[PDB]
Amino acid sequence: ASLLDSNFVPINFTEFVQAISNTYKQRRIQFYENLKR
Amino acid sequence: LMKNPQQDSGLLSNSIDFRDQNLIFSNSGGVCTSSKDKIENYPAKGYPYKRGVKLSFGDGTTELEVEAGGGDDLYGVCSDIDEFSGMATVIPITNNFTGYLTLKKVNPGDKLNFNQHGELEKVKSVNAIALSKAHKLTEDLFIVLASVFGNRAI
Amino acid sequence: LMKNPQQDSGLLSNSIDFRDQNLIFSNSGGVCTSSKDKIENYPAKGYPYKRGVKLSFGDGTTELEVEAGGGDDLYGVCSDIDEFSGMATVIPITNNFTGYLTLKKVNPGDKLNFNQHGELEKVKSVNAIALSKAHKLTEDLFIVLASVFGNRAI
Amino acid sequence: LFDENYYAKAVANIIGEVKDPIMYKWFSPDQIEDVDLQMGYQKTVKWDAFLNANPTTIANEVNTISTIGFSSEVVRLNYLKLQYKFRHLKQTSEKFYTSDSYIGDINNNLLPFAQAYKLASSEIIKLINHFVLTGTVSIQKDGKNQKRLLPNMYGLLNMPEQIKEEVASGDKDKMDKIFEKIEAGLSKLELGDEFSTPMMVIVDPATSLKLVKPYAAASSCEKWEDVLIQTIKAINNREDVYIETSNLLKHKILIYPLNSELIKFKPSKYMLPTPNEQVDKDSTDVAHSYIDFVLGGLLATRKTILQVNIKQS
Amino acid sequence: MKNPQHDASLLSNSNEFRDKNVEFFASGGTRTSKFDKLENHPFLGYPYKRGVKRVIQHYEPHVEAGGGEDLYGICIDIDEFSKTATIVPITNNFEGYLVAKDSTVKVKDKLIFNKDGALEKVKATINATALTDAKQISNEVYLVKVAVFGNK
Repeated sequence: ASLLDSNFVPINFTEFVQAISNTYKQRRIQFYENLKR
Repeated sequence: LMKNPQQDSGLLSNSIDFRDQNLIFSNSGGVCTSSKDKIENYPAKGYPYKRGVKLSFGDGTTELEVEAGGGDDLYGVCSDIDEFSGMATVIPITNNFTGYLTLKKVNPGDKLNFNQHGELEKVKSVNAIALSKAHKLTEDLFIVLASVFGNRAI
Repeated sequence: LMKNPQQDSGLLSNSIDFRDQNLIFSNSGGVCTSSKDKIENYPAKGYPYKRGVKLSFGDGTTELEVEAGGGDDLYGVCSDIDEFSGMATVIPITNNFTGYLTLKKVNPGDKLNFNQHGELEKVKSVNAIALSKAHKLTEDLFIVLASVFGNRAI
Repeated sequence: LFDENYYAKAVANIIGEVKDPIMYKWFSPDQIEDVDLQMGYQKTVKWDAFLNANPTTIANEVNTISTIGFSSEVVRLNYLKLQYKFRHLKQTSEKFYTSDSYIGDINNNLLPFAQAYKLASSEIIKLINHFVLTGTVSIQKDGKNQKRLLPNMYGLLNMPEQIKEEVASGDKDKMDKIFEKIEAGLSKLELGDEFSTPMMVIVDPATSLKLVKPYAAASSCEKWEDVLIQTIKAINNREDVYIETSNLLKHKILIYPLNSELIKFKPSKYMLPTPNEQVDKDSTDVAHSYIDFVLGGLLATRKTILQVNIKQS
Repeated sequence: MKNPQHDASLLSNSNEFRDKNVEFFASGGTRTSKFDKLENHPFLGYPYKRGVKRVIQHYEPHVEAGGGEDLYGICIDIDEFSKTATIVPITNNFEGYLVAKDSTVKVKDKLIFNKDGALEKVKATINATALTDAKQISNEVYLVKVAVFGNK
């Protein structure tokens, strides 16, 4: 469950916060994939 | 000598660091604020922004106002102002405040008081303690971070 | 005041070198230990760790204890402490010992004696000889390698 | 939730416009692992052995033998929960401040919730980057009036038990002297059997300027930067060496390996800014919101970070 | 420290409801308003249930037990892990159990915070009124119920 997935519909603020954390983690992984030292 | 003077320019200013960026005259309110703080507003006479204020009475044709003053007539601290309506936002002296106030033209821990113009000055009857040194904004404009936490016995 | 470091370490120890890795307060026992050494335990009164101890008696309701001390009351040296049960491991003065002991706030070959607080000091009643120079652990705590072999004459 | 909570909906819509932290470039992907702990501590145990005296010669009869001692160390990582508050316009009050060009009050510095949240999150991320690099929290350029943190909360620049070198004030413009100190620190580094790893060097702009002058008659082809890369490749088993420049640093050089065994960052999964459910509402157009973040989680081995400080006295 | 009941030798009996609240773990106030201002500050020492003062030294200012003309507020709760103290500013009134100096404090007595942050019988500097007699909990720990309502 991440904010990147548009089909994700949070029910409560706890799920929303969890989705925010997952979004940050996925963005970090994507940044390391895109980065080319 | 206004809170947020407005002027267009041909160039954008550059921000380099996130530190020492709150030391501007436009920064209103308190540096650390509680949701239970009591806030009032009054018609402003003069320009009492970031100064201690007193209740001033006219001929009775108009309502009472607040003007920059201190001493034994201190009523509160003017933390914000709206220039369109001439409204001064006042924190009563019964509520503690922590923020930048105008200082008379001083080191952390020094005891301060309010002069006749509402400016802070080094020492009486009010708990006012400086938390930093004076910061010069204009030739006659100095601001200091301070904590005001009530009155004093004698 | 504790056998193991009270403060949890902020880093991971580097396990590379093998030299000068034993000058720590957590080094219990002796540098040279014999399998025929007589070892006792006693209820601990205070923190006599790495200190000379004496027998302390009370009203008689409870059994005797051991506390840091020396002089004519020296009974043994405390080489280990179990904190959970308050048990002090004592090596009797009739058994020779070689290890790191607390030094009063000294060069190899110096003759030492135990003071009223169980600390070794440069010299009478007890045969103790320092085998190294004082190593500073805390600003008030020093340890010295020493050999204690019985009680001398006169 | 998005039907009832406009602020949550706005945060979801605007969260993608906040840029990634720059501290991600200072680590490798394997060196970052999240922990589910908002506030508290994490404990690890390590065991070590040491020799107490010279070994004992076995000849004839003897029963007094030299001993080998053991010790245990408990490493603890503390995490702290911090919060900011910011003022903004109430949702229903925007239409009375929607100018043609923008939305918001210019005179009183009031912004809509989305823009205010984005700007505040960016500033908080800058603060987090500064903490992770230097290990201090302050809003003054002087660096004074620091926030009192818990123990066992360190950054790359103040981690204790690491190699520190100092370049004298009179030699602050001599690249040869600076690089001599760098050589001394590189020699004193102790990477053990984890030496075959890439290395990272973080420098300040002045040092970056000095690194491009020719090596010294000065060498025609090679530069001081090339000499530094070769020197580091000497100790890292000729692995990759990455050089980064940061404006946060001032006259300081930081060299450390990009290996998870020696240095590892275990941030809380809630380290980056997260909105709070509580919103202060009133009878006016001004509302207040809160942002939470978590600080702490850097773990390093002793004598694996080289910190060179060029005194500008 | 703050919770001396975590070293209990036996289970407590919870049938009675009278004389059950005069304890050192009763953090906060007896009567609390939703609009009471609470400020958290770093502390050095043990300021729990005592008057506190601000100490400025480089680190941010911290609070420690104190009183007299240096009185800033009252500490009502502590987080030990973060070493942080919750303080009610002296501009806000308070009713609750606070540390007293000795056991000679009686009802209706006017009280003053001393240099250690303890309440002692008496001009004065603040308005503080004892609502109960001093009650002993430890051999050197006395708590008294007090209404603190500003400065004289």
